[PDB]
Amino acid sequence: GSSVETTPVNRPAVGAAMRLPRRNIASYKQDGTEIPDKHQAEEHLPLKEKDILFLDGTLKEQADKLKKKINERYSDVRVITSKKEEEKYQYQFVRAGYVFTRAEGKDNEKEKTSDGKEFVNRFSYDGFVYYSGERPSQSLPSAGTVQYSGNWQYMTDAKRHRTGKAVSSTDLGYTTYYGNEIGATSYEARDADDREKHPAEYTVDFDNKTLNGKLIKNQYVQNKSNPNEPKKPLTIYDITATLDGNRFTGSAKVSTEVKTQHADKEYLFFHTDADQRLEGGFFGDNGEELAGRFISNDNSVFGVFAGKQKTKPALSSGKHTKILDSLKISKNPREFAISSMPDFGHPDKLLVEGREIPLVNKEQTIELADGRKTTIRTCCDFLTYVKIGRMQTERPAAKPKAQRNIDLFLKGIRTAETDIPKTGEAHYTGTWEARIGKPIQWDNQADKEAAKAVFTVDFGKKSISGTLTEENGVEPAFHIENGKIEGNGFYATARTRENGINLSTDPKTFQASNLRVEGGFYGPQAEELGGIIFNNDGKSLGITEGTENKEVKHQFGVVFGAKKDM
Amino acid sequence: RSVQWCAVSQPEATKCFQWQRNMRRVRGPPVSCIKRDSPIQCIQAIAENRADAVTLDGGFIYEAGLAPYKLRPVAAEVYGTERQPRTHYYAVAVVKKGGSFQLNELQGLKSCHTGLRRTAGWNVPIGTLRPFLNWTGPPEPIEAAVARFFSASCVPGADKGQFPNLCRLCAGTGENKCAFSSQEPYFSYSGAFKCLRDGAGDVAFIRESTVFEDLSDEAERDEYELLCPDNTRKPVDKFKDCHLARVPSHAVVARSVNGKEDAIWNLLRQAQEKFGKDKSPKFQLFGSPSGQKDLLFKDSAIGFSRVPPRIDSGLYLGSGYFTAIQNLRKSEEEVAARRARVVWCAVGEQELRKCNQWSGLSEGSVTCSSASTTEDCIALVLKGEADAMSLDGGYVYTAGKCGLVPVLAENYKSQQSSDPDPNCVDRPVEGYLAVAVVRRSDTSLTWNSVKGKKSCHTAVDRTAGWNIPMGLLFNQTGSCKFDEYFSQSCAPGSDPRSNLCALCIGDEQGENKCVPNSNERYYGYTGAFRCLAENAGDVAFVKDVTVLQNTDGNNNDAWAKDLKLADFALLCLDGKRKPVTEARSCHLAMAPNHAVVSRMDKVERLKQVLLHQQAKFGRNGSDCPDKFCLFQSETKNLLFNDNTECLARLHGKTTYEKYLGPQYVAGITNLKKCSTSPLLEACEFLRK
Ligand SMILES: [Fe+3]
Repeated sequence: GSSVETTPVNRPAVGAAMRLPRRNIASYKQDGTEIPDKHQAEEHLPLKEKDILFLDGTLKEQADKLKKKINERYSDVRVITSKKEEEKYQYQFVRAGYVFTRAEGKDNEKEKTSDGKEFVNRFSYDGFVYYSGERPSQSLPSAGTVQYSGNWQYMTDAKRHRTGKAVSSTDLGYTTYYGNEIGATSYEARDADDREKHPAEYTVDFDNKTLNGKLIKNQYVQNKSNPNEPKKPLTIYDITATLDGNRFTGSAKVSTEVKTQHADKEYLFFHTDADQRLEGGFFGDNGEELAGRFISNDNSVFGVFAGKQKTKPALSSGKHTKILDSLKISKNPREFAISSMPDFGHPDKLLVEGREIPLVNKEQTIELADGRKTTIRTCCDFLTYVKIGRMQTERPAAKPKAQRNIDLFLKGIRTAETDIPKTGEAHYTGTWEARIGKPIQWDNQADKEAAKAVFTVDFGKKSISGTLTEENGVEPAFHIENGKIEGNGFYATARTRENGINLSTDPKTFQASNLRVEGGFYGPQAEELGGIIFNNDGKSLGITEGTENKEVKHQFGVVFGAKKDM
Repeated sequence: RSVQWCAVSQPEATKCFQWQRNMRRVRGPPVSCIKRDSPIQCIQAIAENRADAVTLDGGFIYEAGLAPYKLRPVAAEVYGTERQPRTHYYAVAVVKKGGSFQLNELQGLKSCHTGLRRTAGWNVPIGTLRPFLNWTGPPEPIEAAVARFFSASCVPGADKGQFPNLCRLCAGTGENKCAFSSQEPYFSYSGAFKCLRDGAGDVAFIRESTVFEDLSDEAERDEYELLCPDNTRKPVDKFKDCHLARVPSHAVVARSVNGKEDAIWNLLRQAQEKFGKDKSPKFQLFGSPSGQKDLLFKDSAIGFSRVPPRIDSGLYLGSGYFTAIQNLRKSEEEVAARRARVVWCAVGEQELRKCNQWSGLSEGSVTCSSASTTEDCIALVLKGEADAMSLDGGYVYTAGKCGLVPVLAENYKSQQSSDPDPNCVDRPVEGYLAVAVVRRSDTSLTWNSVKGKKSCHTAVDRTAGWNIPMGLLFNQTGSCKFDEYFSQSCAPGSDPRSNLCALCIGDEQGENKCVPNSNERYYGYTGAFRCLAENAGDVAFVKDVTVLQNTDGNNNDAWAKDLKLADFALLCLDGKRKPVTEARSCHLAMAPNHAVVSRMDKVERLKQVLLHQQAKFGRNGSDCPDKFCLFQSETKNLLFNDNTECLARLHGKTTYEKYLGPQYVAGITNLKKCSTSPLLEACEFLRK
């Protein structure tokens, strides 16, 4: 499938880009000269919503893909990146930059008739403006307002006569031909302050889940001899957005100062708003950085931007509350360790290679870009704010005959810390999945018709406990005790009976001595439950994933999830 | 008796009196004259049957269309020449050639306006200058913000006592200073230009053609420039690129009912013939004596174009201009909320109720508008009062012929089901099968003798119910009289007195018979099938999945419970009959899926809302059935067909021709050559 709940405008992404438009400046039709009076073939080329590229991978990997696209079009042209401009921001999980080329020695894209007259002529310039993100935030600041600082890039459409009388692009504030034959780009801004052309400011209110921001252009300053000549900031866009999960959607509006003061220079490029056409997200484990994008109403501007951060009084009681859980435990298995799985906070959706794929009842196969094919089977219809299951990634290149390797995952959207009950006792029941390890292997499918996985917690007492049956009773099963739930999640200890039943051949017993259990509550008023059992250190979900407080290793994994009834 | 024309000024009465004498001289259609003090007084007089017609600017067509007046345009002024006629003109801002400012940097200057609430005079310029006005919003009048924006201006008709700044630039030689009359020299299109030519102001918001009619030759017109919305200055000739708005021509309005529409057009047609342009020596119908501007008609107008009866004030002005006038009395906050929300259009009260449940759960993204018939709902989105609705393929032709585009399609079960589909949104549509359903007892019923029986239809102009069956019967007879294909029928949307409605049963009280919405119990897919199930008709034209879903206990309604699928057969195009299950080989034609339509300016936002709402309330949604379901729920076949799994993307078929298909569109327009379709005749006028 694909992303079935969003348009290319409001689609969540770990990276998005737009390519430089190049209008057809030819003066000939496909047969004879241009009947329009000394006009060109394409005098106005707006941007396209269907031309928005969505990226995946690390920050470096996303940039290389854009560099590959340019290098695929031209043989050996030098590619210019924004790595020099991004140095002063020291981003750790985001980028708001550009990749482009000037196509030195490369002629224009041309298509001519048999007689010789050319009816297609596009400048051989090429480039991108993009934002990239790593580690979508699983926990956010608990409350208050947080100041963010950063930069932004943009790319406009191509219009032949902005002022109506064929002026130079330098007079309008851009490098020659930019805005006329190709789109105007932030990386060819000519009338900006070279010290910092496009600074950006943000103010995120985590109390009201709202975002405010300003996209600013530092205007040109005549004298560059004084290092501290005052800047001339000019607000171009005013940003408003509302938070949802670790992402936000909103609008971008051109400032009135641009409209009334710079009516003949800046208003020629920034003249239409992006109403409900702005989206973004927070990146880093604790929402340290943000990145986003927007495209205006008339597709005249595509902008990208990035930002970075500059007890019981309130919800701010530790400054970090877990927002969502998305982790995996990596036929023979793979490296038995946990790792955060990128996600936007949608339990029934899995983020794989930039696109969100929906999760169905069980046994669906999705194909990756490199050639490997992974088949997943997630849990059951009754769980809605938490999902569990497993997936195995296979590369089907070994041609036999008829008929990271196997991972167990946990996904869910947490409950607000000011939404967990503080009074009473509740009962949950669900299912659980488990895998043995490298020696004699034992898999346990999550069923909800063969696994009981009962739970009980007194919210007034915070003493969660439960058992996950396999055959009958809890004799061939685990027992979870010593609850002590903590804020958004909980941590417990795992014990089994005298042994575990796997199948006088060799009764395959399994023993467990007070293993570590961690998990959290998901959704509304603690509708559901979920967690994991693992042993490397005090390093799991639940508490804000800092992975500290130990220290031995093993190879075993079991993930559970349950819903309540009464 | 005769046509009573209304004059809003003392000199307009004199020319109208001249008009009355000349018509009697040539023994033409008579015209009498009634004198009033303002166009609004003329609008009120017409509503009182003390007058019949008046020429009106687009800004007062809107006023005439409001309650309780509700006057509709009947004849539009025609500008240009006979060989190049046009029924629209451009609102422009004319300035001196000395540059130095644009359309945004004009605060503190002096402006000349044709008049308060006029199209190019007031409504268009103030609307585009609103972001710079610092207006507090309604109910506080916007004239206060304007009177504070410009240093001084001449706005004829403005309240001189409350906003004297809006009248300081007029020269009326007494209390005729800020007059909405030709007694003010700066009054009309021509008058406001004089206010600029004299030098009183630095900008005149007038027609694009005032300079050509008031300046002798191409020597003085080069002293004046135009202000484009892109904040550039361009020569006068390029008004098509440097206009503030394209707006319809001024029009003659009359009463909606008993408005003497036939007589008014007959009078204007003959006056144009005799006293039009370059005609009888004295008394040209357009243009009149010293210092007078546009007496009863625009000067240098050439004639009239008749407006179809269906067109009201909202449709005539167009959605862009209609909402712009409305936005002038909505708060800046209200304007943004309207643009960001999806206004669904419901057909009937029952669909309105379901929408009202949806609106409260849409988190402010969906609101509701209601119309009595589907064509009315199309007109609502055409006027901007509505945004979207799901239409049968036949109605998609109408909406597409009116400029609306499909956005998402109602996806049904595929030709290979295999599951509840996760990628339903990206699954291409496959259409549905239209069938003819008969009771298996009637074994003499064949397709070769279907005519003359009793027929049940979903509604007129619908695909499976009307277009596919009647098109097949029309392709072999050539008869346009569809009321004679069958002896009696229930075809909702027809003439209630016709025999095409003789089989409908109305609501539970028996009223609202043949009405084309859920109130009529024989309406739609299931209503037509019920019309067959109760022996009202002999053959029902529905889709094949309807019979399956309303038999064998799949529907627990009394009329459908105890109905067995074995008691029904399908009329194939052989004369042979087959069971309902074999519809794949015994269907009439393939029918394109029902689709959601909207204006092009709303497609992207509509996609955002619908793709999110159906994730919550669609089939297999988070909040369905616990909170609400768009599709089959406690509600059946309202706003969406019950067989809908999801709203799916169109894969590029974003126009009614591309979506409906080349052959199906060609078939519909062949049938439409027989009919009138007041909505289609309205859109044919508008797209011209
Ligand atoms: Fe006008």
